[PDB]
Amino acid sequence: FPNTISIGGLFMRNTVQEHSAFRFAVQLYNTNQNTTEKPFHLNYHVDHLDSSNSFSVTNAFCSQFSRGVYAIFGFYDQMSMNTLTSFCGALHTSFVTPSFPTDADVQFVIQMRPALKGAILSLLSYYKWEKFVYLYDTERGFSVLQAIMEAAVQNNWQVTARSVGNIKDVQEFRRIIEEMDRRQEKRYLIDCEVERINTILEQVVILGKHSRGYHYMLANLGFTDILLERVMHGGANITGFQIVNNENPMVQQFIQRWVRLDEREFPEAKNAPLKYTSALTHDAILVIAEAFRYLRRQRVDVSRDCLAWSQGIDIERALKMVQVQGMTGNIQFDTYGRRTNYTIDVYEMSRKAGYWNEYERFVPF
Amino acid sequence: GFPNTISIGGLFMRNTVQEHSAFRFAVQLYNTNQNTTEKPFHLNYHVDHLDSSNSFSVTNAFCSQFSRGVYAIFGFYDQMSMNTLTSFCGALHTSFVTPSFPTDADVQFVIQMRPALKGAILSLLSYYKWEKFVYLYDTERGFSVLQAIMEAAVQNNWQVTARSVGNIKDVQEFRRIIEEMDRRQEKRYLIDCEVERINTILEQVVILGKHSRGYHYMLANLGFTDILLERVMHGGANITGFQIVNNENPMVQQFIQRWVRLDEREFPEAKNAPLKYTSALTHDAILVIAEAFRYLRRQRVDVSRRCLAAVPWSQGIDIERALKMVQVQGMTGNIQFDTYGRRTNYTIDVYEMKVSGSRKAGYWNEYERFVPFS
Ligand SMILES: *[C@@H]1O[C@H](CO)[C@@H](O)[C@H](O)[C@H]1NC(C)=O
Ligand SMILES: *[C@@H]1O[C@H](CO)[C@@H](O)[C@H](O)[C@H]1NC(C)=O
Ligand SMILES: *[C@@H]1O[C@H](CO)[C@@H](O)[C@H](O)[C@H]1NC(C)=O
Ligand SMILES: *[C@@H]1O[C@H](CO)[C@@H](O)[C@H](O)[C@H]1NC(C)=O
Ligand SMILES: *[C@@H]1O[C@H](CO)[C@@H](O)[C@H](O)[C@H]1NC(C)=O
Repeated sequence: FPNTISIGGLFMRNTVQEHSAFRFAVQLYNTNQNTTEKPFHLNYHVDHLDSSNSFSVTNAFCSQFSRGVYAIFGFYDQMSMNTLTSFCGALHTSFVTPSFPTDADVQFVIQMRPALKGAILSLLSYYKWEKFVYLYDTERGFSVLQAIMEAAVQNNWQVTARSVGNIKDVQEFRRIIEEMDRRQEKRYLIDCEVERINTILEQVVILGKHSRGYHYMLANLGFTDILLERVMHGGANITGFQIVNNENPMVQQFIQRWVRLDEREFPEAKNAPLKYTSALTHDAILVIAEAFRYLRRQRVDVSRDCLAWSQGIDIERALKMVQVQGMTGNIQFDTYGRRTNYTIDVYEMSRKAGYWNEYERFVPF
Repeated sequence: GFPNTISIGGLFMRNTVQEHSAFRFAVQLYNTNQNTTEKPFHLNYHVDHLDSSNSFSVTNAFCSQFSRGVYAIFGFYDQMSMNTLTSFCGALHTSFVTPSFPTDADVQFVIQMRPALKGAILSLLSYYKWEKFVYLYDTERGFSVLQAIMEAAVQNNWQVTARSVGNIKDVQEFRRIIEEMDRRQEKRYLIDCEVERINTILEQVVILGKHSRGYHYMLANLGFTDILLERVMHGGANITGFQIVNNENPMVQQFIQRWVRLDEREFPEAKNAPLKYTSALTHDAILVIAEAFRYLRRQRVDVSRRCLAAVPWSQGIDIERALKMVQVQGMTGNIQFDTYGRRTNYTIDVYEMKVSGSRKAGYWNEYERFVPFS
């Protein structure tokens, strides 16, 4: 079993904090002196990439592949997802990611972020929504949209859906909101990226739709990065979802060290709030370390030019069989690398209103 | 000066045998014209077959064409390869000309030969005054139709029971969905699936029995002529279909007359299967490419030259523009493009089969919307 396990790191635009979290989590692993928790050194090589270009994506993947890595941690968007994950799959290198999960049956991808659709549909039912507005972008795929369409008639949901991910002129958001008001819509499900959600909620406040009698359900696990204070102060209801629990001691002990890091070596640790994707980045290193510790205890042989490895299968299986407690709670996977047996906490405005899991569905406090 | 030979790439996938025959045949038809105004340069190609839509296969095939030096690439993508392939083309300013499913997305360097279907579907749903209906779909052609239905449903009073069926392996699951839909009193189905999948669904309709008379199946796929619907039609179903090839069009007739006489060994699938609309689009792709390059020559445009360093080719933008500005008459009717390489000013013909008989019911275009024949 090698003394050093090397992993790749594939970072994109807008992942600076996660890159700091990645370096910090690797440091936390390596500086443990308990040699049962640290029986090998963890090394990485980072590449930064532009997703919109196959050349940059393929180049970064190939740079890691030729270097010899036992797994790749990284990020994708809609443009790069298939490129990156299909490369990993073809070469049997496991990709561990905090990026949006897929519905698709895919191999060699460990999807750290749990699916949100179940929790959304349970809360729509719990609140007895019938008429509602569905504002969405497609940057996290179509899983939520499809689940709503499958269930709508059977739940009597009358969904006015508006695709908003291509809107550049904020006046277009304003006209949609105005149109929805003339149809007496009070309830909005917003399935967008955090930055987009913030833009939409500012338009809500500008138009005065942030009073009592309106309800915004924000379908994004990035709840703590949403600027919703101004909406809350007007009296409208807000519902949100999180997978990081501030009362979890692992979260508390990470945060206490994290906020004290040097801003020069760890940008965005000290000023910016911790993104849930940075928590998932920490949790990715936990999963990788556990899998490789498992392989070593079982005496599995891990061994080790991209365009011109059956130890890959063993690594993938070891990754998917982990059961660990992380900043994002209980971490386990199914055979497609999807989180299973996870919990989503549900927030109302600023308190925790209940929780959601796959077996109990939504349980209100 | 303008080169005596223009070379294009060809990127072919699994299950594109007929289209590959149509590509070679259309290149032959271009090259064997003796009128030197219609043929001022030789058209050459280099073909790669993509053993998979995984990135390894796709990157190798793209890089092989790029190093060969091609002035444009004709080819195919699926959901797995679309972004990989089109982004490679886009980064190098090489235009990709394709009969594959179009996208909603604003992309550059992609000439999308296949017209969008969503407009015609929504017009026919309105024309028939459907309110309650079943939407059975797969995602192999993207989400454009699904999103358009969802955007319009409340304003049109559509009560749409959507079922995603593209992952079904066991045909009994199709039977269970139908039985579930019967519990909801459903008679009207919009089926937005690949042809093979549509044929499986309609076989289950026939095996069940009692799902023809009183039912209406709107088949949202331009591959109408490959759909096996005879047994459904004989039981009294209504069927609505869509096509972009008119067999009475003289360009189609003169192509077909030669096509069906080609040698089966050099041109597999020309004699033993009807012409797939994607094969017609493949022919039309070569028409578009020839016209664009004839135009570039007349304008004295510099077309000189043609992986993994990104350095776009300077001449690429001019080639793309020439491609997108064409206005030509093809097997798929009038061919024009918008700035994103989407077909514009195209016609979709609408077919109805009912127990009284079978006919062309009308046509659809963006400006006239749905026009019924008498
Ligand atoms: C806001 O929440 C309250 C209970 O907290 C609920 O009764 C009310 O209906 C909600 N508003 C809307 C528009 O649904
Ligand atoms: C789910 O997770 C809990 C830990 O929170 C564990 O005790 C339980 O056994 C797990 N259930 C499974 C694997 O089905
Ligand atoms: C050759 O084709 C051109 C372009 O359509 C046409 O205008 C011309 O009349 C043809 N010439 C002959 C000799 O047939
Ligand atoms: C079948 O077509 C006839 C018109 O020819 C129409 O009246 C009927 O509604 C259609 N059937 C269904 C189930 O829509
Ligand atoms: C649309 O196509 C027809 C031929 O089908 C052509 O006569 C007409 O000029 C075109 N219209 C536009 C707006 O380009």
